[PDB]
Amino acid sequence: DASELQPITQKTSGTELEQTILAIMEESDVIINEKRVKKNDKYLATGLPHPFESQQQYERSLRLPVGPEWMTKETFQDATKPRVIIKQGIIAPMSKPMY
Amino acid sequence: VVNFLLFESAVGFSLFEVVHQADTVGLELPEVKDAMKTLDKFGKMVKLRSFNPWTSAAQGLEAINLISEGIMPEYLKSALEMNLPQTSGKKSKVVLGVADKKLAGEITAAFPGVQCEAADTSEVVAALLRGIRTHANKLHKSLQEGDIGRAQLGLGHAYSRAKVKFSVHKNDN
Amino acid sequence: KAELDRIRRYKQAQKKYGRGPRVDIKKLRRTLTNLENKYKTAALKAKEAEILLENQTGFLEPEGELERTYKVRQDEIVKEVAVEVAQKKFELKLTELGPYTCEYSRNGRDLILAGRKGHVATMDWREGKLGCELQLGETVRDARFLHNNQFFAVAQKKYVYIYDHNGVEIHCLRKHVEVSHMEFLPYHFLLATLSISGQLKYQDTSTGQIVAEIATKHGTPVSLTQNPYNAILHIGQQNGTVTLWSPNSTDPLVKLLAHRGPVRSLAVDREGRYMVSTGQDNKMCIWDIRNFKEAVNSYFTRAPATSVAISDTGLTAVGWGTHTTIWKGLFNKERPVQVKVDSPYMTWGGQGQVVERVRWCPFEDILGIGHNEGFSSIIVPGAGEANYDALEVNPFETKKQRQEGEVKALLNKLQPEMIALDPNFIGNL
Amino acid sequence: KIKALTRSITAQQAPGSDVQRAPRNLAPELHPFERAREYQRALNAVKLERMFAKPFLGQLGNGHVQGVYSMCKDKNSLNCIASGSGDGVVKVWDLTTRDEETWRVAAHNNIVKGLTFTNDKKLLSCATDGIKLWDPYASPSNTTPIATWQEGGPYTSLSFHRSANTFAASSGQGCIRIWDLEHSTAGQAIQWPSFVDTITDVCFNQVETSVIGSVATDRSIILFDLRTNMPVIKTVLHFACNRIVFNPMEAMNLAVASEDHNIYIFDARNFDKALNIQKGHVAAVMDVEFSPTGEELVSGSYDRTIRLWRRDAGHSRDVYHTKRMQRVFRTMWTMDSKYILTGSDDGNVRLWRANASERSGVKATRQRQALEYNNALLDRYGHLPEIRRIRRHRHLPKVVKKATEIKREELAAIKRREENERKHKRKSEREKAVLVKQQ
Amino acid sequence: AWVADKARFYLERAAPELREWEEKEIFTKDEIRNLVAKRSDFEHLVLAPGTKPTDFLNYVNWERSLDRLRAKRCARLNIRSVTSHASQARTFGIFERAVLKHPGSIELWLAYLEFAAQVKATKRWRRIMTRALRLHPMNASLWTLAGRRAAQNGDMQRARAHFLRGCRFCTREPTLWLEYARCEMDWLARMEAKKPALSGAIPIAVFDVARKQPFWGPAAAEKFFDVFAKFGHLSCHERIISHVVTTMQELFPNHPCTWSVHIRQPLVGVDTPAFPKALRESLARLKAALQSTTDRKALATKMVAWMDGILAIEKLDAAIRTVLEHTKRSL
RNA sequence: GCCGACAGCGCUCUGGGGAAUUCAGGAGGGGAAAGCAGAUGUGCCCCGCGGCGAGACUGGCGCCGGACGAGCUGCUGGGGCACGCGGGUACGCUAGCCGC
Repeated sequence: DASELQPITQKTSGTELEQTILAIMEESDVIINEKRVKKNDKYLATGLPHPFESQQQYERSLRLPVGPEWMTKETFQDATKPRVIIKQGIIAPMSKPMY
Repeated sequence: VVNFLLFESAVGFSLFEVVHQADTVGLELPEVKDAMKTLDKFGKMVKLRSFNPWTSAAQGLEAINLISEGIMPEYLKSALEMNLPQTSGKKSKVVLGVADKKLAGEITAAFPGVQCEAADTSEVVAALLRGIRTHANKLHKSLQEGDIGRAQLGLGHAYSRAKVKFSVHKNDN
Repeated sequence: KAELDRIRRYKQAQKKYGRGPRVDIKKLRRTLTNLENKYKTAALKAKEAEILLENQTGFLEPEGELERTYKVRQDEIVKEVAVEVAQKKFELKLTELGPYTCEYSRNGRDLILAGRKGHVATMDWREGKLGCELQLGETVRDARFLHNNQFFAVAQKKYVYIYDHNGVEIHCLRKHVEVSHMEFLPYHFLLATLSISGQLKYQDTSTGQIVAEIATKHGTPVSLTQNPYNAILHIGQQNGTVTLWSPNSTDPLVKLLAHRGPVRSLAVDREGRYMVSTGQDNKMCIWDIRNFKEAVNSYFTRAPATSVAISDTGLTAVGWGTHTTIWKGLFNKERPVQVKVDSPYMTWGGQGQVVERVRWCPFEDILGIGHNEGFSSIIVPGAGEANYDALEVNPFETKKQRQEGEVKALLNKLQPEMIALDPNFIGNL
Repeated sequence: KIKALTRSITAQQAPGSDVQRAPRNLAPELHPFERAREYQRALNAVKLERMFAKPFLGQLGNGHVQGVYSMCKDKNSLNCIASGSGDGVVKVWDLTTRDEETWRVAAHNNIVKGLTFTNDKKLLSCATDGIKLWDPYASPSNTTPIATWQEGGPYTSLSFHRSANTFAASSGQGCIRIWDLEHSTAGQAIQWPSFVDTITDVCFNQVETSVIGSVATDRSIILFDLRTNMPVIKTVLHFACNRIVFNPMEAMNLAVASEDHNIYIFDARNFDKALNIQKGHVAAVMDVEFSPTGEELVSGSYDRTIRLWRRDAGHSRDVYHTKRMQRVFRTMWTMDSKYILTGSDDGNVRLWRANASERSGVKATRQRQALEYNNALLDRYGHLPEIRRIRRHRHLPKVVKKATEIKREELAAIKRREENERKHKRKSEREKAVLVKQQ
Repeated sequence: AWVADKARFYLERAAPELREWEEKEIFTKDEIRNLVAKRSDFEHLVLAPGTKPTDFLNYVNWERSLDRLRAKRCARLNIRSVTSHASQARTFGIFERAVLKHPGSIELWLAYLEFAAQVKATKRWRRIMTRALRLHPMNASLWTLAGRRAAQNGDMQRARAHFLRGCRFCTREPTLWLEYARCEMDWLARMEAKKPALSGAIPIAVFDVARKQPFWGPAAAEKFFDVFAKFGHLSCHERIISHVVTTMQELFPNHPCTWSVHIRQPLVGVDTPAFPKALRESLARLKAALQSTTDRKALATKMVAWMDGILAIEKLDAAIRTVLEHTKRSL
C-alpha cells in the first residue's frame, strides 16, 4: 500500500528531529413470388454450429447487432471485450486455491 | 515487472508509476518503436507519482556533483521514503528503474525492499526511461513553470565551472 | 407499485430495440442466460440513453375549435416560426427551360434541379452556393446525386451521363439507353435504372461494371421508387400493378394489384413499414408492405397525382396536378388496425404552376416542389427527423468527415446478392 | 402553436472549440442493414486478419551448428532462453538481446537431452554422459561446470520443481531421481517396481506441489507422488508418447504428445477417458507446451510445422512453417503468452508470434476497440461459408498437404472397413485412447 | 480528439438518473432538455484538449450546485429514496480526471480536498492528501492542512508523520516549523487541559534542532516567540519561552528580537493584579531595552508595532495608554 | 540583350500564357498531455485472503531454513448496517435518543 503515509517509528532515520522526537515520545390482392432465390444462399448458415441445439436458439440468438451504430457505448465495450485479458509481464502458474 | 522508475532531470527528481509495461520480448519491433516514439501512446504507459524540484541552484550543483560520481543525497532518500512503500525484501518487493548501476546498488542498500533495474543492464527500462527523456517536457509541463533548457544550461555552466575551478583563476576580462 | 412501470419500460424497450422474440430456456444454458442478460441490459440501456437526444420535433396544433391545419398560410408559418428556417422558405423563378425535376442529397445539403428542356443545376441551397449549372442542350429525363453530393448522374435523351461536383462529364453510360427513371442504392453503390423499354439495369457505381440487367415484361414503365429498408425496388406498371424487384430474381419478386389505370406515383417509408401509391383511377392507397396487406380503404385525389413522397416522419406529400397536399397520419406504425385520415394537413396552393416533382428535405422541416416555373421551397413543421446520427448521415459534414464516411461506406458496400424482402436473413439455415 | 424544428451548426461545433460534436440516434429506423453491414465488416475482418498474418519475428542470433534437441525457459524471468544442440554445446540467450548469445559452453559430447533452470539462476543439463549443473551467470564466466552426477544411468530427460530447490531426472533404468539441491549427494530413486523400459520424459506439476508426471516408451504414462515416495498410477496408451506437460492453471490436466500424430488432454485423477484429442499433425508430435495462461496450446511436429491449438478446439487454430525450418524438436512459450519459441533441426531457434495477425505494443483505444470489434464480430459470423473458407484456408507446404490428403483417404478406408466389419452404444473416440489402466 | 466518443460514455453514464428525475415529478422535461444540453457542453469542454483548472472547477461547481438544487427541490416535493451518490461519484470522476490532467494545480488539489472533506469522505480525503503531498512536497499549505486536520481528527501520531515529513521537506520558509510548534503545543495545550506531557521537550527539540537550518534567523526566531507567546496557561511555557529567550541571548545576544522578547517575556502566562505588574515589569525591561546598543530603529519599529499591538484590549490605566502613545511619539 | 528563316529536336494539344476566386486531392513542417487496457458513491463494523512489522523460539551445515507473534494496514473478495430535514443532551463543531 503506497497510499496514506504511515507514521515514522524506528526505521526511517531522516533527521535529528526524527531521532530526537521519536526518542522523547519513546521516552514518555397480392401475388408473392413464392420461389427461393439462388444468390441469397451463400449468406445462410449451412448447419447449426456446434454448441447449439435448435434453430430458434441459434437464429434467435444472433438477434442484436454488435456495433457502435446500433448499441450504446457501454454495451459495445461490454459486448466486444474479450474473455481472457492478457497483460504484459510474467504469468506464473497459480499458487493457491482461488475459492 | 517494473513498478516505478526514477527520472532525474536538471530541474529535479520525478518518479513515475509505470502501468501497462513494455513488450519485454518485442522491444525492437517497429510498432513498439512507434508506441515508444509518440506521446499519445507512451503516456498510457507512464503516470507521474511525484515531482521534487530544486529549492536552490546550490542544491542543483551538489546534486550533479553527487550524482555524477553516483552517490544519492539525503533528500533523494527523503523523496523515496515519501513515495516508495515500507518494504523489506521478506515477502513483497518493489521494482524501481534507475539509469545508474551504483545508484541502484546504493538505493537497494538504503531501502532493503526496493530492487532496482538499471538502464545500463536492461534494455526494457533503458527504453521505458528513454522516452521519458524524449517526452519529459510535455510530461512535466503541467507542474514545472518555464523551460527546462535554461535550467539545464545554467546547471551545465555551474557544473563545468565547479568541476574545473574556472573563474577563480580566469581574470582576463 | 412502480415496478409495474419498470416492466412497462421493459416492454417498450424490447419492442423498439430487442429486435427479436427472445431466446427461451447445460453449458449452452448458462451461455444463453449470459447472452440474454447482456441483450436485456443492451436494450434497456439504449432506451435509457434515448433521453440524451438534442432536438425536438416540429408540430402545429389547432389551439381553437375552428382553426384547422390545412388553412394555415405560410405567411403565418414564416412569421410564427424561427428566422433561420424562415430563411429556408424561399422560391426560385425559372420559366424558360421546362418543368424542373428536383432531388436533394441524403443529408439535404445539396439539390439538383433538372430541367426537361436541358437545364441542369447542382447547388448548396442554404448558403446559396451554386456548385454547378450546366446547360446540356437536348432534353433531360432525370437527375440524381450519387453516394455524396460530389458526383451526380443525369438521364439524358439517349444515354445516362455522370458528372463531377464541378459539372465536368466524367463518363457517358452507353449500356443504359433511354433511361426514364433512376434510383440509387446507397448502402450498395448500385445505380439502378428503368429504361423506356422496360429494362432494369443494376450497376455498381464503385467498381463500374453492370451487375444485373433484367428486362421486365410489363411493357413500358410508368413509375419507380426504392425501399430504403430492403433495397428492393418498386417499379410501377401500367396494367395497374406495383411490380416489386431485385437484382437477383429475374421474375418479379412480388407484384401487387394496386389500381386500374397506370399507377402514377410511388413512395415507401424509410422504416419500410408501409407504402403509398396512386394511379389514373384517382384513388391513392396504402399498404402494410411487410404483410402485403392493404390496410386502409383507399383515398381519392382530385387529379392523377404525378408525384408522392413521404417523409422521415409520417407526413406524406402528394403532388397532384397543380397543387400539393400533405397528409399526416396515414400509417401509424404503433397501431394494429389502421384508421382513415378524415382530413388533410398543409395544402400548398394552386396558382397556375403544375408541380412536376415534390420532395422532402431529409432532416429539415421543408418540402421542395418542382414545378414548371422552377423550384419552390415551402416549410411544413412536422416533417424531417429532429435527431440524426452523424455516424451514418451528417447534415453538417466537413471534408474530413466526407472523406472518412466515403471510405467507410466503400468498405461496407453490401453485395448485390444480399437483397431480399426480410433483410435480416443472413445467418439462417 | 406553430413550432418547426430548428438546428444551427452550434450543435456541430460549439463555437470557441474544435470538438466536432457528433450526436447520435440509436433508433433502428435510421441504421438499416444490421446483419448485412456486420456481415461485410466481418468479411473485411477475415480478409484483414489473413492479410496481416505475419507470424515470424525472427531468430536467436547465429544459431547452433547441429539441431536444437532440447531447450528451456526460466519460469521466474522471461528472457532467459537456453538451448542445447547435438554437439553437447548449450547456449544461453536473452530475449532482449537476440543478436548474440549471453553464454556458451561445449557442455557434453553426444547431445543435450535434458535442460532446465534452477530457482536461483543456475541451469542443469542431462546427456548420455550424465548430468551437469552450470552457473550461466557468473562475473568470472566459468566455462567449467560446478556440479555433476553420473550415479544413475543414461539420464534421458530432466525437470525442475517450482518453489523449493529440487529436481527430478528421467533415467534409463525406468526410474526418476529426486535431488534436493545443496544438501543431497545421491538422489532418491523412485521407479515402478518391476519396470524395464526407458522413461522418456518427466515433468513437475507447477500448481500442485508434489505430483510428478512421466511418460515411458512402454507407451505408458505414469504419475508419481512426492510426499510419500511411491508411484501413484500407470496407464498404457496405444502408441509411444514423446512428451508430457501439465496445466499451469489446472492442477490435474495433462497433455501427451504422441507418435499417434495426436495431442491427448487427460484428467489426472480419473484415467478412464481422455478430455481432448488434438489431431492436426502429419508426422509424429515432438513438443507440447501449454500456454502460461492455461488455455492455448502449441505442438511441434516431427515434420516442418508448429501447431497452435486452443484448450477446447479439437482442430488447429493456426499452423506455422518455413522452408528453412526442418524438424521442430522443441517448442515452448515465452512467459507472457504472446510469443512462441521454436527449436528445430536446422540448428536454429526462432521467435514466432502466437496470434499471427495481432501486433504488440501500446494501441490507441480506437485501434484496439477496432480489433476487439473484429474479433467479437468474427466470433459471431465466423461460420458463414465465405468467412469460414477465408479464415480456415492456410498455405501449408506441398509435402504436408499431400500427406494429410493421404491420411484423409487412408482414414476414410479404415473407417469404412470399420463400419463394414462392424456391420457383419459404440465406443467413443476419446475412450479409444486409454488402452489399460493399472492400479 | 475523440471527445464525442469519451464524452458519449460520460453522458450515457449520466442518463439513468435523468430517467429517474423525469419519472419522479421533480424536474420537468424542458428542464431536462437544458440539463442534458449543459452537461454535454461541459463534458465536451472538459474532455477538450486545451483545458484549464478553471474549467474543471466550473463543471464541479455547476454539477454540485445541481446536486443541491435537486436536494432542495426533493425537499419541496417530499420525495425520499432519491439519492445523491451518482452526483458525488460523478464529481469524484470530474476531480480524478482533473488532477490527472493538471496535477500541478493546487487550486484543483485544495478544492478536491475541500469537496472530499465536505462530503465526509475521510479515508478518500487522506488518499487524495497523500497524492497531493507527493506532487507538491515543497508546499507548506498542504503539509500544514494534512497535519492540522489529522490533529483535529485526533490521531496525533499520524499528524506527526505529516509534520515531521513536512519539516524534512519545507525548509526554506520557517512556516511549517512554526505550525509544528503551534500544533505540537496545541497538543500539549490539550494534554495539560486534560490533566511526556509533564516535560514536553518536543518543541524545544524543534527549536534546538531548528538552529541548524538554512532559515534560522533572528526575525524568524521572533516568529517562534509569536508562536509560543500564546497559550500561557500551561505547565512549562515559562520553561519553553525561557529556553527560547535564553538561547537567543546565548547565540544572537545583540538583536532587537532578543531585546523584544526581553520586554515581552513576563507577559506570557498572563491574560487581574499581575497584568499591570508584568506590564510595568515590561516597562522596566522596556526602558532597560530601548537604551541598549543594538538595532535601535528595528526595536523602535517593533515597539511601535507592539504598543499598537496592545491597543484593542480594555480595562487599562488611561495614563499608561496615553504615556505609551507619547512613547510612540518619542520614538 | 531582343528578333530570328530553313533543316533538326523536345514538350504539349476542349492551342499558349497572367490574375481573381469556388471546388477535388497529394506531400512536408510547426504547435497540442496529445494519456476511454477493462470506466462499479461514501463511511463504520464482522468474516476471508494477504502485506509491513516490534518482539520472541527452534532444526540441520559460518550460513541457510522452519514456525510464532503485540500492533498497524491493503483488498473490485463477498455478505450485514448507515447516508436526506426537526426540536433535545452538545457547538469557533456534529457525536448521540424520540420524529418528519
